[PDB]
Amino acid sequence: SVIVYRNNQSTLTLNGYTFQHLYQGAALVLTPVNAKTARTNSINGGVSISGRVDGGVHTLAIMVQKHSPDDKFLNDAKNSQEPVVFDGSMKRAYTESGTLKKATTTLETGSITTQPTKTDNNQDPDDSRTYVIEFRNSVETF
Amino acid sequence: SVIVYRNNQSTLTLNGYTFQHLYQGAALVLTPVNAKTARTNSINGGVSISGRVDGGVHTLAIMVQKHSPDDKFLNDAKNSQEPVVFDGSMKRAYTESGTLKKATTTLETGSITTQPTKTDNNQDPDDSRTYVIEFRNSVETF
Amino acid sequence: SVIVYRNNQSTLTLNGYTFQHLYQGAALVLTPVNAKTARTNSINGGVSISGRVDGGVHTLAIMVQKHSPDDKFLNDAKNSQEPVVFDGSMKRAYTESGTLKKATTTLETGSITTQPTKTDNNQDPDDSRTYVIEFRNSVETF
Amino acid sequence: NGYFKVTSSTTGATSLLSYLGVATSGTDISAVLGMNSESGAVLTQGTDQVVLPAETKLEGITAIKSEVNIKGAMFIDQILDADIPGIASFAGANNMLVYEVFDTGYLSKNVSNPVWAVKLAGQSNFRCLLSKSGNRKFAATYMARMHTVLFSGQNTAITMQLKELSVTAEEYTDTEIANAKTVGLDLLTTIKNEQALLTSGANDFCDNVYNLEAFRDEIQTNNYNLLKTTSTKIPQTDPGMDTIEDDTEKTCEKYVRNGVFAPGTWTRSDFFGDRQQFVDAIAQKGYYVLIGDLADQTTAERQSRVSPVIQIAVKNAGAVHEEDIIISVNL
Amino acid sequence: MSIQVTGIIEGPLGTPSPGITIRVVSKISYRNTYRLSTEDYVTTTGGAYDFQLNEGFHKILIRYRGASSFTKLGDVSVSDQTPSPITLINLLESSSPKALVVKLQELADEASESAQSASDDADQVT
Amino acid sequence: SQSIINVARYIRDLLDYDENLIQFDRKNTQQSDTVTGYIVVNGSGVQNVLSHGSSYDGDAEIMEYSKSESRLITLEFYGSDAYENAELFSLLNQSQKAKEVSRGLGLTIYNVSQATDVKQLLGYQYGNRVHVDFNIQYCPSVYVETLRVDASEFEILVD
Amino acid sequence: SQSIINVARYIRDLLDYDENLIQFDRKNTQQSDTVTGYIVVNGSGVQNVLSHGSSYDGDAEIMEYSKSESRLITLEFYGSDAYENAELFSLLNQSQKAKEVSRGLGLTIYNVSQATDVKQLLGYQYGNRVHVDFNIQYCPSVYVETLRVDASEFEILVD
Repeated sequence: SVIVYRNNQSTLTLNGYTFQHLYQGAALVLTPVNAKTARTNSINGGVSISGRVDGGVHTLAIMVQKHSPDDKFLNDAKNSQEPVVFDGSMKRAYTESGTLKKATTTLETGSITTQPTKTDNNQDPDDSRTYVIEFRNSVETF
Repeated sequence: SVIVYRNNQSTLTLNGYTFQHLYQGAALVLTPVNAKTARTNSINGGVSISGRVDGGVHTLAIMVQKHSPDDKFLNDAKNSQEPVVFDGSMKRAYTESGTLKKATTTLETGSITTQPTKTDNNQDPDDSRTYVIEFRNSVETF
Repeated sequence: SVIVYRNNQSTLTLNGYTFQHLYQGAALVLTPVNAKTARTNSINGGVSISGRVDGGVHTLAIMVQKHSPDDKFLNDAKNSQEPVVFDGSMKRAYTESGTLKKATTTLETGSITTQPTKTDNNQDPDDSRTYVIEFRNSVETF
Repeated sequence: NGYFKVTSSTTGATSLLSYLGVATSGTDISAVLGMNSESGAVLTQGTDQVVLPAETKLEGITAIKSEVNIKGAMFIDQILDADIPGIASFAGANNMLVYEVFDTGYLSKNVSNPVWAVKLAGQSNFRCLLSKSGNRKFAATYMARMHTVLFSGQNTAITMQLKELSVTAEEYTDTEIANAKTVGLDLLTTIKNEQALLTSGANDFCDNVYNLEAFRDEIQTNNYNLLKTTSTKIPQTDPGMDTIEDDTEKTCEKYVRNGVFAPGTWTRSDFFGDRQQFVDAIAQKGYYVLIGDLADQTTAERQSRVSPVIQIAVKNAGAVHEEDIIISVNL
Repeated sequence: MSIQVTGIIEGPLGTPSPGITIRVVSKISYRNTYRLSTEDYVTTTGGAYDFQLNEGFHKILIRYRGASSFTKLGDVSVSDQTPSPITLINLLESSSPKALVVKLQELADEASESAQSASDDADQVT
Repeated sequence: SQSIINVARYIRDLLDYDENLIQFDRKNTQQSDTVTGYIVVNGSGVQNVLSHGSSYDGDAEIMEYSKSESRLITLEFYGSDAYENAELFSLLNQSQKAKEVSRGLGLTIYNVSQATDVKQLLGYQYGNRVHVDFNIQYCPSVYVETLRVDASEFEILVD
Repeated sequence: SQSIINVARYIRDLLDYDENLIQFDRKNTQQSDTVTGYIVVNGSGVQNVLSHGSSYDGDAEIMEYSKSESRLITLEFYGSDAYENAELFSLLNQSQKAKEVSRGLGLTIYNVSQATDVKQLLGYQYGNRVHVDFNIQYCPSVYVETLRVDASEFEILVD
């Protein structure tokens, strides 16, 4: 249908801190690690539907500037003595036809799960710190 | 945010010896071998956060000139009777907006873990000795 | 650092026989099959460094002319009743700044481990006999 | 306790004006002592004579919240009826609870009965309790039983139907049990020879009002400390407005993951934003936060440095209080 | 001192509309590059403008209320030497050149006043 | 904006080299006296962005829109001493002198990537001309007077 | 249709920039007085579709054929102040001002992708000209008076 967004990228904020230095070129990405329901399927038109406990478990890959307030926050999170839970939201504003709706996706208790692969070059500039915060519930609503 | 670095590449030094013949074209690279925290996730909004013991374990791939003081140091390290521990730091200087900050990453007890794949050609010049010193703690701070 | 080699390719000799028909285009290549030291890493800043027994085990891939004195030597080695041990050296001459140094790499008891994949074409000429002599100790010194 | 008290021997209309000054005849201690004129220091000059404040009213409770920020209040004495609407309005405005007891005399649906007046007025924060003895202590064990909740654990929102209390129950007959149920009072009575506290729904449920009140205060405080102590003041950037929306959304999460609100259909008709998203979020997330757009706010109040008016909508989690079941015998 | 530019909007600026609006964006070099500070001024009847102006780099825009967008009147560099009671059309003619770097060398006067302050601070000890 | 002029500054006082002998790029400027070894900071390479930061300040309350980016600026040396001013640059780029003089030039400086002695067809004659490549990375910024939020009044509702 | 004019609107009152100084594209329009820094919304880039929606309305019964698509519209700034009007745009594109003024312009706005100072061969002279790239995504629509179905009579059969 007809649709247009404000807010170029999904504005994002974890722990009441908003990410504002996002590496241009598809920084955020949400990946469902698992299915939403596994099934066992028996003879003659019979199946069994069971929503797994890993339903919303989503990994969020974030790309941030090599040394930025956003990378400072994520790094201080990474180096904490006790791994810091992450709660927050990814959301966009968008006007459906004329009506203004907001598409939000909560992000429950999550944590670091892959450190950035810290690469420094000389040929070419590279400021690409990619964290992956993988939560358990990522419910989009709209 | 606004940011500019002095020190083209992250100036690096292991065992009080500084690497100064770095193969141009992304010589250094830090890779996190493991996660920062594994979790088990149970029903109805419940997870368990546990930072692994392999948290900072980072492999550092170094590319150096085929026969250089840097490769001499790394090689003499490689051929020692007793494998030589590596301690040191990777760091960059950088001015945030006007203020001059230094981004440092310590490298604790580490060692050789993949010898360079010694390749010699005739078609084309190749002076590419890639060592991989993989430490256990690699804490970036800034 | 400043460096220049005599001896285009690493002049090589096994069993007192020198390889002189080297397929142009990166004939020799030394690959470390294993690490130099494996480690077990426990809590709270503790690791254990252990240099493996497979330290220097290096495979040397040689590319030689399809039917050459070098391939004759390697083949007669391959077809012996008793597999023939290989001992020798790979080394280069090179002048560091003005001083003339020699970079040598011994090759201890080794043997055939992958026969050449004998390919004969009609479209295109192919004289590419690639042997792989994999030794146990390959110590570079300089 | 780290404070240095200096008090003249004379009492009444004697002034210690000086903030320790400086003597030209030595090296001062005043500056390092921290009681200089420039240095912040309280200096309560001696009053003239003994003062006789007139007897205030129980409405003077305004002072207490003025200085302590309590949330559940009492009174040793019984609150006289004429003051009941006043203190009820105070409870509604100053965002706290006030537990009060009454004897059986106030058991009616009459307007003259103050408690029924509270019910019809919607003064839901003025909780009314029953004690034939007029046991004022019954308020204590009541106040001490409702407020035990942490608002951070998994499931902690408690009702008070049938909760152990610390005062002897009394004896009632059926008719005033029902009357108390239908006029908002609460009863501490005997069931199977046991302490049994029963709440009512005429006035809003104790669980409901207490949960809502803690919720509103917690939203206010999370929004406040997001905004003045976080040391990174949040803008009117649309990202920043989204931040301020997420703060309250996160608190609402804390509460649905608490036991106060649960997802479900929305019974009411009034709403905001649009029916579809409203009911969808409530049926799924149990809450819905929609913040006014920066556009809809005039420049006049933008320079006032106040965000748009956020609208949050919640649905209580149902609490079982009754169970009715019917059993037949197939032989 | 800070200047006060005034006049009657005439000529290429347009007809003296009694509602015309102007906008000055000042480029105040704040910390790293600069900060742009906007300010919109309106006009009294007869197309009359009268307003003070700080010193520095100002970009002036013109437009009419209810119009669709501004018109680039242009840049200007108000320095400590421009006349105070001047019209806007006249000032627009004294646009900013790239003498600013030579202007930076007015720090010689500041250096001198610092030197004199040091001298007339040092001497009194006797 | 200022980036190319900045790298021109850096090359100005890394080689201890003259003002009037560094011209910028594909502007209009006459190259008289071929032997007068010029240096030009060719910026024709596409500059590509990397990120768009957005910071905010509280007390002296304004905010800060930044844009990190990089461009493959090439350097063309001319003149009879082109080769030297190529090599002697292509090698001092990563010394003390450079890394110490590019203090406030809000502009990183990467290693020289490649060189070429591509000359120029000066009409039946060949004038010395050498290109050296190096990615340069910088980040322009602007500051905007927005304003913060001091509080937030609001109302709730429930079924 | 309206998309290019819309992005022209957005650039009109993001830079607080003039009507008559924004011309569209490869139309016919004379660029007199090179220093008068123009901006042109080059739409020559191929616009590619993404989806073809089809919605239907019940009471005021008509339906709604939509077509989401995107185009790499480039912006060419001219004039002596080309560089600034490039950078100052290339950096305010993602501020409050932009993201707040593009209210009803039924047109998303992505980040500026890359820039270039490719000038134009103005006949033995070089006039300042800078391109900045950014994908733009929008969705044209049309409404058609179809009509619903109120019932459906029908018959069945069996062996």
